Amino acid sequence: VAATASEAAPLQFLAPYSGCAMGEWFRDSGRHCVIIYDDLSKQATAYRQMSLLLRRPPGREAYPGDVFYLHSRLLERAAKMGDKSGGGSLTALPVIETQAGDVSAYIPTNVISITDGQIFLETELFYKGIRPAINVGLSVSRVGSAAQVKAMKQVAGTMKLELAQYREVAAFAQFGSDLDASTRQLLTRGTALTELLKQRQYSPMKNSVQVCVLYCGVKGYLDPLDPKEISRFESLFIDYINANHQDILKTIETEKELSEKTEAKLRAAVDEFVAMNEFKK
Amino acid sequence: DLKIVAARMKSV
Amino acid sequence: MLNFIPKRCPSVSLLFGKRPVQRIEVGQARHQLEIPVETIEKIYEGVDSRLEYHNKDYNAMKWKDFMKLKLDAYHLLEASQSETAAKSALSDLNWFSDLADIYSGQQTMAEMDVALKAQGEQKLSYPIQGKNI
Amino acid sequence: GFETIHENSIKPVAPLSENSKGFVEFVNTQLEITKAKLRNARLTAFAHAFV
Amino acid sequence: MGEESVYKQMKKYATDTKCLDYLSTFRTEVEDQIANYKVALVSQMRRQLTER
Amino acid sequence: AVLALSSDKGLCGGVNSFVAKQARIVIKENEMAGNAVQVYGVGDKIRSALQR
Amino acid sequence: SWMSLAPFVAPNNAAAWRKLRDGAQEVQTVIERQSTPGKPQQIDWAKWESQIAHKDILNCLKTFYTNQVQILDRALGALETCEGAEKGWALFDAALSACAKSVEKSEELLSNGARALWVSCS
Amino acid sequence: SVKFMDQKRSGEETVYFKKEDEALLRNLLANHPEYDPKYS
Repeated sequence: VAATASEAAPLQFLAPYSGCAMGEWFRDSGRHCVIIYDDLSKQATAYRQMSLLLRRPPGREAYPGDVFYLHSRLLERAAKMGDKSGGGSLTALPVIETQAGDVSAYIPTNVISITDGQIFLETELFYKGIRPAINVGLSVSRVGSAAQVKAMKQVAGTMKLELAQYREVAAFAQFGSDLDASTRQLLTRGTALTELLKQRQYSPMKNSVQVCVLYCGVKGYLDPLDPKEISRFESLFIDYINANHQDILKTIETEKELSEKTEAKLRAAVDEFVAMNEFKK
Repeated sequence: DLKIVAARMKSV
Repeated sequence: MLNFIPKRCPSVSLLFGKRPVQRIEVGQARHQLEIPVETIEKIYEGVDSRLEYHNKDYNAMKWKDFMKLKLDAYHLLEASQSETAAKSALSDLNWFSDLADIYSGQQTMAEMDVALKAQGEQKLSYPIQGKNI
Repeated sequence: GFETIHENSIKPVAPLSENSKGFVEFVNTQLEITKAKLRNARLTAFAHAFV
Repeated sequence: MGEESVYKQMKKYATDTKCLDYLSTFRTEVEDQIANYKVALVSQMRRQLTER
Repeated sequence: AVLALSSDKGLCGGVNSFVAKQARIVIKENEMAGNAVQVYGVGDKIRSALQR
Repeated sequence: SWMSLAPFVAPNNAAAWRKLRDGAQEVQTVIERQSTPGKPQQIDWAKWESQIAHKDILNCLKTFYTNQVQILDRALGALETCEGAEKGWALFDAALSACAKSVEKSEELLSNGARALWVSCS
Repeated sequence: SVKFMDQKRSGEETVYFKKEDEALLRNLLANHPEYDPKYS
């Protein structure tokens, strides 16, 4: 649904409601859907424009006061219906561009205050080498583990804990002090995970493959390895398990958990892989 | 902004 | 180890072959190990009865068999000490190629015993402009 | 919009070791003896639809 | 130390007898996986015809 | 054997910097002729300076 | 059970094994796929005879369809009840004999080790 | 400067008191055996 800049203000103002209208067919008809509003601030720009050319009086930042009732109408149409209304769903993934990282503004504040989570993105992390540049401290999801597979819960709890510790300690660590091994292990594992969570553009991965990779990263098959080598460790392991161990992936996709059998099989596969391959450490 | 400059002045 | 095999007479080793298994404690941790009595009885074919030591309660094996046994022990030990040791005690396996070849052969033979049946092709009915239309 | 099997989608065997040659050859020979036959039983039909 | 080393290395190689039992199944299985392969090929051809 | 004296706290200006500089000079001068060098130190700063 | 025969492979006998493995994987990816839904296609000509106005080539096309489906189900029920394969099953039996001989001598080795432990402990 | 100071402080305190907690965990059960489940 393209409401571009040459397209008039009312079309830019109507496009997200049109998208929600197209998605309510799925939501009501027992099907599922996802809707991505891109440049949700241009909607508010267009509403400001309309009200100011209709001589309506402004508020703060020259916006009207009905911006909350502009976004609430729109985002309250996303919903998960019951088993009597079909069982459908409409997920929402709004997008917002801040200026100088100022999230103390009006529109960012409203939309953060009316959403079930946040995914912050930073330029410091985008240029340091972390791509996607997601800050996992500020980023949250109130739903959380309930929207997560058990196989992914098992790994991601430990991952979040380790990354919290690493984020706490790394700033002090970077000053050239000399630390014990219990802390050097924290730094090593945090660097490994930070180098694991990087991804190329238009290169998404399945859930089972994410599970396997984060297993390799969490059980310590990347701590001694060099940080710069993980970008090829990842791809070689992906190719290996996609070629010779699709059955493990199918089992994870079906059962949606990690039994001890799959645990042992995955560990054996990783051991075979490290045997067959060689890296800088 | 203001909060940034005030916090910086306090810290310094 | 020594070349001192206990006599299996009951006056010396009470209850040798009353059951089909032997047991031993191994090492400082004294790990348990169970051994078949037939595997053990293989030794008493090499045992020499002229020689009897230690109150005439232990016989001696023949040196050939005893040293074969020692060499097997030594080989296992040095394999344990080395890192490039074989992961198995099997020799060069060379029958994976034949298995692959017969698998591909059966696959192809099925694929081309299908299309003998699935292409009887009695006749066809092609629509042709001017005649069939 | 008819769907006829493309015989050439079948693939013959790749030899690996010498001991298999006495099987592989009998396979590939019979495969040709089926491929040409099938070809004929195809094109005869294709002709006898058009007389 | 010698007893322990020999014991653990024999534990390492205790698994080497299961190679033979696995090989025996091969002839029993593939002569069933082929009869349950020709069927699927037939149905593949049917599906492709219908879709066309 | 090169005994390098240094501190354990920071904010000491560049005294440990100059110490480690002279030590690097001495080591690179004495390892050319073939004299095998060993390094003793006092303080964590010299360690952090010459580890890598 | 023969799928758990991996670790007894060597790098000289690796590619062959992988070939075999991928072959079987291909086969199973065929079979499960073409037996999971069963038969959801089952086209119904009552719809298309009405929705189409020509009804002159549609008839011959349907005739072709039912003429091919007859021979398909025929071949199916015919196969649903030699010598060309024994020439490889002999290779298989030779391989089995070699494997049994290798297992035999390895068991001899481990038996000698157990005998050594028994002698030492006694 | 703000996040800089805060994170440096947090890391230093964490390390220091991690060491101290390790030491106290070493020397606890001796000086307080009434908690030690070895005697229970």
